[PDB]
Amino acid sequence: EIVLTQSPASLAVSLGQRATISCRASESVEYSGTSLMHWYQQKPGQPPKLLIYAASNVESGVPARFSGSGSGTDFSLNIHPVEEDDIAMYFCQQSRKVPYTFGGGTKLELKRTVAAPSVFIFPPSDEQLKSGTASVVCLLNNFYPREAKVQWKVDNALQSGNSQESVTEQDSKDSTYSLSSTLTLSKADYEKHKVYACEVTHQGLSSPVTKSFNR
Amino acid sequence: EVKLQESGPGLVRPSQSLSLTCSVTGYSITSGYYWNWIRQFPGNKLEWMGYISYDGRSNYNPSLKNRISITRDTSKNQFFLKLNFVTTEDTATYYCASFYYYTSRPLVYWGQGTLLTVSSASTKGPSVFPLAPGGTAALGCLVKDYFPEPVTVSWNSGALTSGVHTFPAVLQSSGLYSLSSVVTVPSSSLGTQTYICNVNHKPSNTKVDKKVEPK
Amino acid sequence: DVFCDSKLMSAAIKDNRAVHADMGYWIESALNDTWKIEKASFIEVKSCHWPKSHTLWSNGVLESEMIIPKNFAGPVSQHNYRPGYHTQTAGPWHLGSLEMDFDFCEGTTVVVTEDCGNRGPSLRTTTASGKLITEWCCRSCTLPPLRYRGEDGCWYGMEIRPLKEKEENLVNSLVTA
Repeated sequence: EIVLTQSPASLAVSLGQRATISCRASESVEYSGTSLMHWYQQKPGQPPKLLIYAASNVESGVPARFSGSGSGTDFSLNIHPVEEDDIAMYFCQQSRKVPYTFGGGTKLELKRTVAAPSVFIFPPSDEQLKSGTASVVCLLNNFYPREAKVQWKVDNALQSGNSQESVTEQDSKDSTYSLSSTLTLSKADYEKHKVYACEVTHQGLSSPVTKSFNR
Repeated sequence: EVKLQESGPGLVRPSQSLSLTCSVTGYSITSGYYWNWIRQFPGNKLEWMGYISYDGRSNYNPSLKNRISITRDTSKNQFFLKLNFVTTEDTATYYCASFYYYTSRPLVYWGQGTLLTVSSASTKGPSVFPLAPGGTAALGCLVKDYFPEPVTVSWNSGALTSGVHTFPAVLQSSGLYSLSSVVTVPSSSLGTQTYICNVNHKPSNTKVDKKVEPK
Repeated sequence: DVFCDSKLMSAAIKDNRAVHADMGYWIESALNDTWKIEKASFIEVKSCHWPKSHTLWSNGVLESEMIIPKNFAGPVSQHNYRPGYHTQTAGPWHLGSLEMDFDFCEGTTVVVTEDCGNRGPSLRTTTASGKLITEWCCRSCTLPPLRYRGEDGCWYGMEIRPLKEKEENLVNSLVTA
């Protein structure tokens, strides 16, 4: 299997600027002077759409701001000037050998200034505890960039494997993200401990922020 | 021109077989193109599964060799993907695609894609729990233990939209989905204004209003 | 200019059919209100000249009107004519092995309209990316359209062009003869 490595996994970009995505193959993709590598764009809820075929040929109907280059094992997609319609996922694909394979994908995201999150913690409701489970929620609101770390602490004991995260898409007006993390415990385990804390790590904070409550 | 359309069930039980149909319109499957199946996992990774040629010869990804079969019906201008078994790892969006054999073989045509969820869960309505708290305060509603997707959330029957973040649903170890929707609000209004979340889950006919008060 | 070897060559005409044949050639014409070429098979395309000894209706023939060009073993014959079509100098003869007839290529339409490009080198119905070109035109040709079929698919006569050729930068990905 020819393994395609795309870089970066996420690229922040300003409108009007130049964006370049890379895809590197584990072995040569060339065949009789043609590079068997293609580039696709994918919007949410849509199938991928062919942008570049044979790694420098712009498909008919594709805007002239897209271009492709490279040969051998190294290839590049180029978008200039970047427009709002280009905020999307991008994939590379090789057709030199079966099984055909795709790159891991590159998310073209709109750039903005660093924004620290506002952190809120929510204890489980009395209704849910009556039902017999306990959910603690920590909310990270309106932050940028995407990278953020949430660490749950129960009586200062670090939690592992019992939390789940969900992130919104980039907001249409301020380009920030919001994140939900849910800590799942049994009602009994919840009622046997006192201090529940959510520690948030983000580039926009000069120091990690903890939000906690006592049961 | 050429159009592809996938069809099949959106839900299949673990360890049962899977049968998908791609209907091709505007071109006979007996010339020109190779007809491929490609799936996309929740984390956006794409995996090429296999193809059948315009002469009726199939070729499969080794990762699927012993469980996959791609057939065709030339009188109905369709081809078919069969998985002898599926597990919860096979939950993905399944696309049909084609490439012209006498090219560099890019995937020029794609179907709209069909979502396939592999689960043993039954249809189940959600439980809605409140997420309760100076400055601006955050509140929300936890929509827990429902199947299948999706749920819809609004606030004050749609009159409150600014600052609302409804997160993508997460799949719990129970096989049931859970998500949160949150909204940020002036703390001064925590006494004076009513804040109610409206949750709709149509497969279970669930219409629930939950008032979110601090306690 | 070499003449084609005539040992295996033949020509024959009967009630509604005429055939100029060779080892690798088979050129069939018919009468429907008019004698005109209808189908042609080429195992291998050659560069010799078809001898007039084995040619029907070889008088007063315009080289500009012989569908199969003279330089490609085209019989100098009014049986080698098709109304609305001139000599296929730049057909897909590089295919080596091909079938020529008068029918639509798979999934495409052809309309007669002067709102069309002029004739040029024959084009495949699929671009270099594999996308199918659905709508085609001809300025002054007759239907059904002149069609070639070969290993890499279907091609159209010189007169037949994409209806929307000026759109989407189609010309950059066209496959041509």
